[PDB]
Amino acid sequence: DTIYTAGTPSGTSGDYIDDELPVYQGETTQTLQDYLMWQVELTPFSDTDRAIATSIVDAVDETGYLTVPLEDILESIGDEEIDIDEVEAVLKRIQRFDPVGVAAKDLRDCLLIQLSQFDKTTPWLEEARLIISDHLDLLANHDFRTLMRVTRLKEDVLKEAVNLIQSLDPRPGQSIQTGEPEYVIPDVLVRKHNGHWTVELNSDSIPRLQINQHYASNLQDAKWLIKSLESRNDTLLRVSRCIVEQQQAFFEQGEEYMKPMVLADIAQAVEMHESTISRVTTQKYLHSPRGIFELKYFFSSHVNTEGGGEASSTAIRALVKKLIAAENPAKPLSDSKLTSLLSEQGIMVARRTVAKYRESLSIPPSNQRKQ
Amino acid sequence: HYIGDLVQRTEVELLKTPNLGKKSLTEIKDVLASRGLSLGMRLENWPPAS
Amino acid sequence: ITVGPYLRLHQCGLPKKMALELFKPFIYGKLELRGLATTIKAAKKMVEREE
Repeated sequence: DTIYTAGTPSGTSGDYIDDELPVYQGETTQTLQDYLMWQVELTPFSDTDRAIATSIVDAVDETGYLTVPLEDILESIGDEEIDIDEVEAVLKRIQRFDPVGVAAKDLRDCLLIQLSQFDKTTPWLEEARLIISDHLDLLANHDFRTLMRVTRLKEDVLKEAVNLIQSLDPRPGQSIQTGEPEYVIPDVLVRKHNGHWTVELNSDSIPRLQINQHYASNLQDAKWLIKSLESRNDTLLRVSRCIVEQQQAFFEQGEEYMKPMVLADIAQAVEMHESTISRVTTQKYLHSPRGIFELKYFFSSHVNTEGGGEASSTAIRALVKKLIAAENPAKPLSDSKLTSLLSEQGIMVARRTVAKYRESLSIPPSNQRKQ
Repeated sequence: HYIGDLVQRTEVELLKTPNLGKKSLTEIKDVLASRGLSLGMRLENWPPAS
Repeated sequence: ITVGPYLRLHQCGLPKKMALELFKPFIYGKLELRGLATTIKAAKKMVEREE
């Protein structure tokens, strides 16, 4: 029960003229495909070219890359006289629309398409063209040495060519993006006072409906909805409070202090069917000083503890992250060494499990992290 | 002899060009579309007297 | 609307910032016709920059 000491006003008048607002209709928007089709219409194609262009633009993703191979498109046309070279010509024509480089098969194609539209006066263009055309994995893997051998070029020219490479656009289709992203309103709040975490539902999201009972059946049915809503929010609050009580240590000391709890614990604690617990916690979030977390985030698997008990997979992931974050660049830690290092604190996880956790956290293996 | 004259030619006109098979026409369309052009444009006051 | 006392009976005075917006596709066609813009996007950019 506090008052927000700062905020943003809403741009509108407090009172509206008494006439009723018109029914909501909507408003059209321009996505990438709409722009591409608009440019297609104003382009001197034939009829078959226009059909192939429609089929191609249909299969362009949000980033502007062509998701299907050309065989799918030529099959989708449904004609037999049309060959694959016509599809190639139409695709090459489409790839030069605005933004330049859209509908590209892969990154190499996009970069080459963008590079082909420069002027010859550019200081280092042929070097960049050759590097993209032939030796790309060398630039990605940060070799900088065998690339010097193959290119037969000194340091300065290669550095400038790489500077030109990192000046292009790898996602040309995201210039025309969505207007404004959505945001989620939290359902419950967990504050702390008296050394304890208080749990309370969002007041700004829970109004009390006016009871329409004066014309009095219908009154009893209306009260049934009230009782159902009461029971629903009571169940939500009880489940959230029990979950917060179980995971007290995490709320204080952050990660590496969760407990391996499953739906059975909640079902036995609140005396309810586990299906109801699964139903109520789906697509609902809680706001903590640490962030916003889905109500189902605290359930996970476990691993055996040598001294006794179990360790949350979230704690293992956090420990792996913190161990990797403080490794030596000269000799990055490997999976077996990581397992050996963690097998001193009672953590007993197989090498396969460590690999799965590392893949989940999206960290490159040791050989790609060496400096 | 110039890019403009080739550009102004429509596809139906070049289809009926003798000794010019459809493969060559598709290749010409490919090389034009690579640079951002197409067959069937229309320009006024051509040639530019040069 | 203001008063123009110099106009002839069949004439009206139009601001050019309005005329640029109203007559835009005609401008696109005229720009493409004389070769100043080989593609639609080039003409759109040229009109946006107000060259």
